[PDB]
Amino acid sequence: AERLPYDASKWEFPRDRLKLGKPLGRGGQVIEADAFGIDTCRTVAVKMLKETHSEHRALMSELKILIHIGHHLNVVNLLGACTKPGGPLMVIVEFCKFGNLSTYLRSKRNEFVPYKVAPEDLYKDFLTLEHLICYSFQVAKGMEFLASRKCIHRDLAARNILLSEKNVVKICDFGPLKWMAPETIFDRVYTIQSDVWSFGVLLWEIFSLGASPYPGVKIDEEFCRRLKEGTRMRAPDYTTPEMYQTMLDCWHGEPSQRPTFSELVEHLGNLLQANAQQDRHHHHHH
Ligand SMILES: CC1(C)CNc2cc(NC(=O)c3cccnc3NCc3ccncc3)ccc21
Repeated sequence: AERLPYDASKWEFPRDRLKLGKPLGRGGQVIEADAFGIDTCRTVAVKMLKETHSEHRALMSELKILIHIGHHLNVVNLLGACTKPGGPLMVIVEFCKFGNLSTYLRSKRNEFVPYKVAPEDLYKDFLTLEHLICYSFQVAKGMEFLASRKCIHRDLAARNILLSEKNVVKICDFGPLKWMAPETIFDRVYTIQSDVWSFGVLLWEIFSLGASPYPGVKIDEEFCRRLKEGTRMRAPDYTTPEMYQTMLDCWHGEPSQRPTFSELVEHLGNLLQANAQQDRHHHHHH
């Protein structure tokens, strides 16, 4: 990463081939944009610094980390960068027009059935348990990929998951105590296992169809103490019993007792296969 030089021949993109559009977030800022000849004209998301040496290294590190990590279907894809003199540092990635998963699920609350049967058009475009388990499975394969390369996300949450074309989700980072593991809060310790705690919170978000975690709770000292003491969220409204138990496994007090992402990939894959088998029967009988 920060040790591996930046290969300009491969990634460098001309600033004048970029037409900056509207903001997607502001914190540096992330804006939508049209890129000509990046891969003729295509939509992309750009992260650029304001017109600070520290903030500069941060964006440059994100860039180097992205090149290093490489490609995976469930991780937003890097397309290029503007790093040479003449203008601001810019990191360009594929644009996901559908936005973050939380806001998307929140918009489908009146379009959900656990599964479909004929006539299926009654549920055209509805979300189902298959979709929810599939989103979870994809994020897990995405994190397994990152974990295999020793990468730690730090802010894994629904707002950082993006929806793509055919129900494909991608892990991103626009760059939140409610998603933080106890040891992260009390010890400022970040590890792959603290990302597992977060995944657990993401699962809750998914099976509550975009609700904000810990509903009706002030995030004060008591919240933190209870978390440390073993208090957990109750099951969301659209969860199956297995999925809620998986959340609980991710919220184990001892980081070493939580499952790994490889185990979650395998486990979620099975819950998906079971759900599918159940569905074929439901469909065949009704
Ligand atoms: C998790 C990790 C591998 C480490 N850091 C990081 C950063 C990103 N970067 C972005 O997600 C990003 C970069 C530049 C511009 N926008 C970004 N994300 C916001 C976005 C992405 C796609 N569509 C709309 C908004 C992606 C993945 C990772």
